[PDB]
Amino acid sequence: ADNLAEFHVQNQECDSCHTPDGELSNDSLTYENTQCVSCHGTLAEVAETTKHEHYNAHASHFPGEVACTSCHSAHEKSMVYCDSCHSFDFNMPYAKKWLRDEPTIAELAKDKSERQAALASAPHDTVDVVVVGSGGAGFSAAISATDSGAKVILIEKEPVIGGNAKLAAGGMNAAWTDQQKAKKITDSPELMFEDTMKGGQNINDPALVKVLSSHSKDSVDWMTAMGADLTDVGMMGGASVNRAHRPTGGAGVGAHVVQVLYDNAVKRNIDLRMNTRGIEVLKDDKGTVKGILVKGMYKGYYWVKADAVILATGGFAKNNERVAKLDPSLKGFISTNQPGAVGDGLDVAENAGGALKDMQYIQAHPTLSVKGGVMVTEAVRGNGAILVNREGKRFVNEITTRDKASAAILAQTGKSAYLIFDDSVRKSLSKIDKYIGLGVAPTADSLVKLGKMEGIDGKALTETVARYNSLVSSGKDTDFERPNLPRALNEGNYYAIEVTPGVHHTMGGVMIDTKAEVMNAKKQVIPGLYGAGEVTGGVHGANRLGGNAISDIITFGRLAGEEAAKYS
Ligand SMILES: Cc1cc2nc3c(=O)[nH]c(=O)nc-3n(C[C@H](O)[C@H](O)[C@H](O)COP(=O)(O)OP(=O)(O)OC[C@H]3O[C@@H](n4cnc5c(N)ncnc54)[C@H](O)[C@@H]3O)c2cc1C
Ligand code: HEM
Ligand code: HEM
Ligand code: HEM
Ligand code: HEM
Ligand SMILES: C/C(=C\C(=O)O)C(=O)O
Ligand code: NA
Repeated sequence: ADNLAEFHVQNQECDSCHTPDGELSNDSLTYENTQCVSCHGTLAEVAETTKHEHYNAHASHFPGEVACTSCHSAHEKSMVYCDSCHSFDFNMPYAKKWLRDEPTIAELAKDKSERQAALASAPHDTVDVVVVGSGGAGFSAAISATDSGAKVILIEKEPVIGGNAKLAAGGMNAAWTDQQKAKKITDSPELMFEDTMKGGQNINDPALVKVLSSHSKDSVDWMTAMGADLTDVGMMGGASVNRAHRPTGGAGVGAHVVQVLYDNAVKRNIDLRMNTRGIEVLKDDKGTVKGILVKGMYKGYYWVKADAVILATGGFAKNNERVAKLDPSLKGFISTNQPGAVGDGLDVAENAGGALKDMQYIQAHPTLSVKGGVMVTEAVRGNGAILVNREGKRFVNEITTRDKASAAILAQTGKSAYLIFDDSVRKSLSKIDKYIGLGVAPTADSLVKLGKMEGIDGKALTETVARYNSLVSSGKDTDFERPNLPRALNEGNYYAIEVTPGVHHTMGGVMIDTKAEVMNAKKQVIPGLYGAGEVTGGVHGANRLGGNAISDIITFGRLAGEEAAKYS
């Protein structure tokens, strides 16, 4: 057979997958996927049959309930979503090579016929608030608006939930939490504010940073109340004290937070629509929001009538063409991002009259795995790892800000460096076991052996770690002035991860005020239009602190949902 449906219909009728009339149920293909599961079992049951030692197409780190049609189309060959970041050895029936080529909002102007017919029709739904994007900000907004009495529709253009938020590793910043106090950490919102402003080169809007710092504990409390574990508190670059909250043992914050938010949305019966892209904010004759035109992948164009639209669409760091026009120094770099993070939400915001700000400030994460492409968390450094160059020497304060760390690594021989750590660091941060599983953390029982394996001078490496451990014992890094020296690298085996910078986060975006209301270039509010999360500008300035994005998206998402509900 040339496709999956052709395979099946050899022994099955059309209505084995389809409704009685043949019509597709909805853009989430809810009915159709229910039929796949009726025969094959749930994703977990299918996973039992597709185990490899270190990976499984049907058992990944993605949170939520991943629809079968995310990867298996019926009447055409289809792509394995995992191939957008990894190259695992897969043999999916009817596969084709991964290629993302999504039309821009501008290109969709060519559907003039189709869009006019939709806008001339009745609204498919009439609700209070539409939230665009199923990352942390969007789920938080949908939940908070729902708890404030609003009827919400939440849309996601991708086949899977969670955006980049589901990938978050190192943690969620907050002060001064019960969780911090339980670990004998002393902090304050004021200190978080000061670190954030300094870290951003004082470009940040201080009113927005005040919301970030002052709301941070409440946001940790809100997540915890919904069932999250934010009890482990680690150090990140550019922080005065440990304030990056994450699950017990140092697991990834993102997949966890997104799973909690998903479960909470499901509990509240929030109307979540996948494969549904927000295209155009609709305004009335006085310039207030009246709804949104969307494009369903399977069902086509339609509009939703609503008082408020919350754009929670994330950043543009995957779009290297757009990135390179704003910061040419990042041209041709790899990205940490999900394949959809291309800035179409900003285009929607600008078309609706929203102004952008701080667009030129784009963060490279200093440590992507050369071997695997993926982000290696800053928490590896925060929990004690060092960086060495090919000459086997330290060359930078490993917990400085990301601008400086990225520059330092790019200045080294080969434009890459190596994270070096031991089993004490490994045992302190369970996320590290994920890199070992990915195959990007080669190991040996001596640094001479590890050095030989990886092309690092083994004698120099050995002496470097001995020297570093001596600085840890004496309490002061006189070589690079690293201010936090949590562990000696002296237990068990040693590990190396080759790392280099990659495009990660876009600090600029739509201009909002402290109530998450979108403003035009004259700083006039667009009534009914809100923005929250990485789609916004002004929170992070010229350089975002590690841990501050998850803080942002929960705080501003929740605020936007409450404000939108009140407005409606
Ligand atoms: C690998 C990785 C690890 C990270 N780790 C951390 C960490 O530990 N701590 C931290 O603070 N930050 C971290 N960050 C940064 C942080 O996770 C991102 O800033 C965060 O994902 C922003 O959340 P968001 O809700 O604004 O957007 P996202 O989570 O990106 O979600 C936006 C969603 O909207 C969608 N969307 C876009 N346009 C449309 C449209 N037109 N219609 C419908 N849907 C649309 C998407 O496809 C996406 O699903 C990390 C980022 C990455 C990539
Ligand atoms: C049986 C011969 C059969 C028919 C007939 C049929 C029709 C059909 C159409 C016309 C569409 C497109 C509808 C639209 O509004 O665009 C469509 C799409 C999907 N189908 Fe189908 N289909 C038949 C068979 C089957 C079988 C056996 C399955 C499940 C294995 C199946 C499933 C799907 C799914 C999923 C879609 C969405 C698009 C896609 O994934 O290709 N169909 N079908
Ligand atoms: C729903 C859209 C759906 C999916 C997805 C799906 C997947 C799937 C694959 C990838 C195969 C292997 C095909 C190949 O080897 O080339 C496969 C095969 C079988 N399926 Fe299936 N399937 C979906 C829908 C359904 C439904 C609704 C049924 C039952 C009515 C069904 C059953 C089967 C059977 C039987 C096979 C052959 C292998 C087996 O498990 O016996 N599928 N399907
Ligand atoms: C949803 C629950 C779902 C079903 C059903 C399904 C079916 C399915 C079958 C039957 C196979 C063949 C297994 C076999 O050889 O016996 C198969 C294989 C792969 N699939 Fe699948 N699949 C479902 C979900 C998904 C999703 C969401 C993805 C992509 C993230 C995906 C992908 C794959 C891949 C890849 C394979 C090949 C696996 C391998 O190890 O080579 N499936 N699926
Ligand atoms: C697609 C559904 C998919 C699969 C399957 C998958 C697997 C996978 C494995 C096996 C690892 C190693 C650690 C583990 O066992 O969980 C791993 C690690 C990372 N992945 Fe992944 N991954 C899938 C999809 C994607 C996509 C599309 C991206 C990029 C947007 C991505 C990213 C990452 C990152 C980052 C890691 C590092 C470890 C971590 O952060 O937990 N994955 N993945
Ligand atoms: C903490 C972060 C990423 C990571 O884990 O290194 C981030 O805030 O982007
Ligand atoms: Na931004």
